[PDB]
Formats: sequence, structure tokens, C-alpha cells
Amino acid sequence: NSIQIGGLFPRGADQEYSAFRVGMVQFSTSEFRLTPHIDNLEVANSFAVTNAFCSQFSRGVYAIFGFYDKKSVNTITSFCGTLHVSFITPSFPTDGTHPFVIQMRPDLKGALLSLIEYYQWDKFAYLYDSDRGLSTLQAVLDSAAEKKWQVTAINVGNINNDKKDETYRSLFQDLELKKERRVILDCERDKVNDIVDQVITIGKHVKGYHYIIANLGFTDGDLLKIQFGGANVSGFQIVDYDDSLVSKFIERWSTLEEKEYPGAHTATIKYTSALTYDAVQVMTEAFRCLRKQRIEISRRGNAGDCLANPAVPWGQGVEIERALKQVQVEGLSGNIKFDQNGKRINYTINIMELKTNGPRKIGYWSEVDKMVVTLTTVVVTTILESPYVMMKKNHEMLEGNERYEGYCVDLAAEIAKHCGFKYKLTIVGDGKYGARDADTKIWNGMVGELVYGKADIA
Amino acid sequence: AVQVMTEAFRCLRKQRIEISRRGNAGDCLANPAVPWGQGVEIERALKQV
Amino acid sequence: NTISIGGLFMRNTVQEHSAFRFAVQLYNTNQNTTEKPFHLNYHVDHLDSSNSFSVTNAFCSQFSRGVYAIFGFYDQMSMNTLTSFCGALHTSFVTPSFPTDADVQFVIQMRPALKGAILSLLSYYKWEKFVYLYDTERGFSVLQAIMEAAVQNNWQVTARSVGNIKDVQEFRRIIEEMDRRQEKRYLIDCEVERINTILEQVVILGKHSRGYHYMLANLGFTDILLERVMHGGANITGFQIVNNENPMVQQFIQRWVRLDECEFPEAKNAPLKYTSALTHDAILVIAEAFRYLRRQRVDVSRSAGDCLANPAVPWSQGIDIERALKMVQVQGMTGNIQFDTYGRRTNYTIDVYEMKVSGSRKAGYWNEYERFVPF
Repeated sequence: NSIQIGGLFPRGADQEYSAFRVGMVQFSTSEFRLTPHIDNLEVANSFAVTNAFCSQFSRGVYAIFGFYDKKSVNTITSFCGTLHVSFITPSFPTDGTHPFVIQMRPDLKGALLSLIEYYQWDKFAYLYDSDRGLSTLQAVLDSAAEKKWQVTAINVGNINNDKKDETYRSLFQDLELKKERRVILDCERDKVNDIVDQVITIGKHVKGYHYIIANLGFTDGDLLKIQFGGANVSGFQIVDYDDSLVSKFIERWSTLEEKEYPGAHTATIKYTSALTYDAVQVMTEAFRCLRKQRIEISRRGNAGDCLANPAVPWGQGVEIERALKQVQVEGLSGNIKFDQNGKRINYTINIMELKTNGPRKIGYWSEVDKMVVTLTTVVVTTILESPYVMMKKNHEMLEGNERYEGYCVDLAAEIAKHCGFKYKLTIVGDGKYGARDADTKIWNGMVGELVYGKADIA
Repeated sequence: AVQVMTEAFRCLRKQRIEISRRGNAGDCLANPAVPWGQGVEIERALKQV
Repeated sequence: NTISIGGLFMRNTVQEHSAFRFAVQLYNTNQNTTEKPFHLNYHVDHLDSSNSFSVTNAFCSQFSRGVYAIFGFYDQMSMNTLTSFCGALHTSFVTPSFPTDADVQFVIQMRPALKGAILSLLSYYKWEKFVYLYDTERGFSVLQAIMEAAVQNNWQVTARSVGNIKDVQEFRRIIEEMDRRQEKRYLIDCEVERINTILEQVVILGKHSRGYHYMLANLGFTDILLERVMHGGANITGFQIVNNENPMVQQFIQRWVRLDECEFPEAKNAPLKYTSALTHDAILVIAEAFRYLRRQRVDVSRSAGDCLANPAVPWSQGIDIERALKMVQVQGMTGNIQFDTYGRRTNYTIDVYEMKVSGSRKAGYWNEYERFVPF
């Protein structure tokens, strides 16, 4: 049997549409398939979004897959909620709660806050785009007092606008006058290199910068250190190319003909396209067991039915909503599970850095734990405290273990001897003993060095 | 309550004189709800008395 | 002959609704036929706004009746719907609501921007370190302006989004944390209701009056409950666009408080909200625009039909009505009323109020040309 669904695609979401079509093939069976009706719309225009949504409602679909932006998200949430038609989307997840919305995209704010803490940043620029939204910036500003962050927030959404000269003046004051070198880029993934290029022409000693790309598709665009002027670059990734599921997908996707399947024939897939493919799996798993309503005729929709026809009875629509939210599957974006408000839970975001050989996973952030976890001669960590460890008076002439003397220097020699190991005395970087920050939940001092693997004995 | 309804309603729009017909309870399921924007005007008129 | 307009009212716009009926009433009962060449009609729809569906339906209903313009309200949720439909159908929306963050067409925004006045007064007081508490009910424009000015002027602003706080303990925790930073100066850019809640926690706490300065960025100054805080020695700065000494305001008010509570709810049990004065001024602007179109023998017909008709071709008179609306220069309850190409108040005046232990007074005024002028 078949179930009719809507598909509302923005102009320029070519690869996402290819991924949707590929998903429809992959997840169809001889026993069950989805029948989509595709509309292509200006998502920034709430009138046009209303017309599209209402036309799908009119046609009588089980669900609408689609996109929204900052300007149209309230249309979607209010119409879904009123008409009782489920909307499944890879768009930015909403801060609050809204029924009849299934959010394929994991929240990024938690992982970003954790990564800032992980690098122990206390001062940075935050380059945002107001047309994109300010929710993530607000999360960072909310935490800045408690975490002791000096944030300089700059709207690079105005970098080509009338506020352009103001934007350049702002970038100049922060990078040149204040010598900022830690930069968070919260922007459309395909705008990263354009913004960076501008930063590089404006700043100085740019090789020494450290960017965090606040976006879930770290490797969605080319990452060439040379393009970044030699800087450090960190970011986030929800599609793990080491996953067999993902590598198998890419083996197939990479040979699809690019004219026929715009955006395919690539070794990577944009995270939004991955979420679109995953959405087809979710709808398929949700719907394949729902009642086979009497085979009816599907007819072009009339947007006016939003006002002419009554809402789907809540008891009817909620069965579909619940079926979607109960789905538990593995997809390109990893473990997919939803809470009662349609938000992804139990997901993992990979933490990436751009290394010599290319982007590398250095760790991960799990939604259940909400901290950055690091992935893979005795190093003795110790502290300069008299009379345990002290700098000999003539340390300049001495190297290694010989630079120090004290109760603990002697004690180290004794236990190394009794245990049969060679060692290297190192003073703890932050000069602390070891306490766990109540907020960032991270260990400092000598304890931190043992917990994080930077030393093997204190 | 008759005073309240009288004060609330005497200023509301004089809708076109229609015919009043015995009601059918089944219309609770057959007919749509009064549009909220319409009904709320009457509700508010009552509460403002 | 007869000019009909639409009226889109929301939750908690009862007094503005009453001010709307009454201003239309004043226009029609004017004896002078030069001032009243046509009869002005309206149809009102009440809308929830919680829903984009509910909103589109109310707009489309009014639209199919064939209105020549719409007076109404939007909030953060309904704004995109209403302004996008008005823009697509070349139908002019005239509103007392917060001015849009974006530059749009077919929206005449009766309420002046507050940010220019806020920045000038921050400079007048030499605030270089302060707390900024804000909700986003009236747009992201002020927030974005403050953040950027903080960069450009190297200020130390501690900013907190408090629009989602339901537990008043949270306000006290925030203030204590600000105390530990020795914050004495507060810019509060919130809805009046939420400003009232904050000022109340300030009073409960104690010792947050003398030595403190609250700058309250909301044109609803007269509805803010600040007397207890005034009595404790705090400084307060406020903003208004309505002068109660203006003879026009005086004359409106004297008639207004004589209206009976049945035909005109909220006229006698509540002081006049500034948005009600803007509602009155909106009728002055609509009347003037159509008096102008008549004078100029420009016609306007519509018909009108289906708002989702595809296409999708707006009436040609649409542009002329918008143009007529945006070109007016009239004097109203909110002073001089003029608009730029984006329907934004231009050449408006904001009165600046100061409350100190030595008393309360208008401390000066702000306009776009001379900025802050104290007297």
C-alpha cells in the first residue's frame, strides 16, 4: 500500500531533494511506499509558505516533509498545531515546545557551549548572521557571566549590506585593535570560506587564529588549511564517514549521475541532505504499520481549504504524530530517537579539528552526558610548592629532572626505583591541584592532567 | 444574567435578519466550530459588562 | 463616498479597539464637510495569533470583503504572516505594533523606533558599564543595536534574555549576581508587564533603590508601576510620545472619559495606553490619505476576491493608497506624524522623563535631527 505525503523544498535545496528521492527508493518495499507531492517555495515568504502548507493539507497528506527559516517557522508551528498535520524537517530546531513538529536536526547549542569550555576560552569573537537566527548567540551570551566569557558579537550577516562598512569597522576593531584570535563562526556552511577570506584580509598574524565553525557540517565544504591562512579550525559533525551505514551510502551516492541527481556524485553529503534521507526512513518506519485507509483519489490541493475546511480531528492526527515520535532507527545522522516534543535525543555530535592530513575526529559530545569526551617514559605531574618541589638556585645550567629538588623529587626517585621505571618531572600547566568546575564539569590541575591522559602519575 | 446579556449584546452588529430553526444535536459533529475570531467578540462583550 | 477599512484586533487590545471605534466616530460626526468628504466604515475581526492558520484565515476573510486598508496588531508570531500577505496583495497595513526589524512595504508603522533615543541617553549618562535585561516581544533591533554599540564604544554590558522567566526567584538570582559585579545601572528592554515584575522583585529585595539607575526602554512608561522604587531613592529614566499638556490630547481625553463603558470598554477604568493614542492617530492618517486621494481625483475600486488567487495580481490602486499613507504629515496625539519609504515614523519626538529623589520631570526631548536635548 501507499501513503501520501507532502514535500516542501526551498529554492537551492537541490542536493536535499536528490537525497529525498534516493531515500524514497532505498526505503520503499513491494509492500509499502510513500507517495510524495512536491512543492517548491520561497521559505522566507510566510504567505508562500502558508499557501504551500495549506495546499498539502487540502490534498489530504499523512505528513508534510519540509523546511522553514527564521521568518516562516511560526507559520509552520501554528499551522501544524492548529490543523493537526505533522511536519518533519531538517531545519533549525525551535527553542520552545510545539506539537506536530518532528525535528530531524539535533540541537547544536549544548555541544558548542561545551566546546568553548573544553578549549578553556575566556575571550572570543562571535560572528553571527541575524537573518539566520540569534538563538545560539543568546545561549552563549546567557552562559558568559557564569563561565567568565568576554564575547564580542558581530553580525556578519551585514557584511554585504548597508551595514557593511559598520560590519568591517567592527571586524577591524576586534581583530586589529583588540587583537582577538579566537573566533566562532555561526553561519550557513557554504558561507564559511567567504567570511574567513574577509577576516584574513582584515586581521593580522592570522596563522595564529583558532576558529570554531558553529555548524553541524564541518566537512560539508572544502577544508584547506591554506584557505584558513594556517589557523587552527574546530567544528562539529553528525554524519560519521567511518560508520558502515554512511560509507555504504556514499559508495552508492558517489556514482549517481550529477545531472539527474543534482548534488550527488560526491564523497560527502551535506548534513541537511543526510537528515532529509533519514526523514524518509523515519516516515517509512512510522507509517508502514498505520491503518490502510480506503484507497482514495489524490487531487491537487486548494490553499483556501485552510479556512474552508475544519482541522483534522486531534485524535486522528495525534496517532500519526505519535507514530513518528516513537521511531527508533539508525541513520546517516547516527542514532535517531525523539522526545515527546519531537526533539532528537540520545544523539552524538562528533567534535572535529582540521589536522595535517585533513579533518579528524578528536572527540564527541553525547546528548545524554553533555560534555566533550576526548578520543585517542613515565610523565610525572607535580606542583611547585615548597618544600615538595622547588627550582634549584642554579636551574639555568640544568635540564630535565635536575632542575628541581625537594621532598617530592626525592620521593619520585624512590618510587621510580622501587617500581622500575624511568620518568620525566613536569610542573602542572595551570599550577592547580585538581577541582571539578561545577558548571563545565571539567577537571583542572594535576587531577585534570591524569583524568584527561596528559600525565600518568602525580 | 439577563441584564448582562442585554448590556453586552445591544451594541453588537445587527447581522442580517435570518430564520430561526429547531436545532439538530448532530451538528456538533457535522458542522465546524464558530470561527474563534467571531465567537471571541461576543465573549469579550459579555466580560466587559 | 464610503471608504471601508479592516480592523484586525488581538488579545489585550480592548482599549485600543474602543479608541478605534471612537476615533472613527469622531471622523464621521465632524460637521465640516471639507474634513469629511467620505463616510468611513470598518469591519472588525478578533484573532488569537497563537496560530499562523488562524491569522491567515482572518486576514483573507477581511480581504475578500474588499477593504481599502487594514488597521491592526501583530506580535512576534503573527507578524510575518500579516506583513507578507499585505505586501503580496498590495494592501496597506496600519499598525501601533512594534516596528518591523526588516524593511518591508505596505506596512505603515505608527510607533516610532526606540533605539536611537536609548543610545543617545546612554551616551548622555556616560554608561560604560551596565546590565541589559531584555525580552524579544518587540523585535531584535534594540538588542542588536546595544550589542554592536557595546563593541564600538568598548562598554561592559552584561546582557540577559529574561523573556522566558516564569519563576520570580530567577529575577532575584540574576540581580544578586549583578550585585556581585557592582552593577548599579540597568537598561530594561521588556514588555511593561515584565518590567513591573522586575521592579517588584527590586522592592522585595530591598536596598536596590538608592544608588541605582533604571532606564526603562518602553514607550508604555505611564503603565509602569514604579512608585515604590521612586520612594526609595532610585533614579529612573523613561520615554513617552504622548504629551498630556498637548491640547489635542487634552481634548480627546475629556471626551474619552465621558463615553459609557458599554459602547467603549476600558475608557473609564484604565488610564489611556499610548497604543490607544497611536490607534487614534492611525485613523487621522487614514482619513488624511483618502482625503488626499479624493482631492487628487485618483480613484480606487478593487471584487478583490480570493487572497490565494494564483496569480496573484494585486490591484493597481494599492500603490497609490500606500503612497498616500506614507506621504502624510499630520499633528496627532503622538505629535508630528510623518513616514519614510518603509512606513517608519520619521521626524517624530520622544519626550525623556527623569525620576529622582528630588522629584519627577520631563528632562528633555529626542528627535532624529538634534538627538538628545536636555532642558
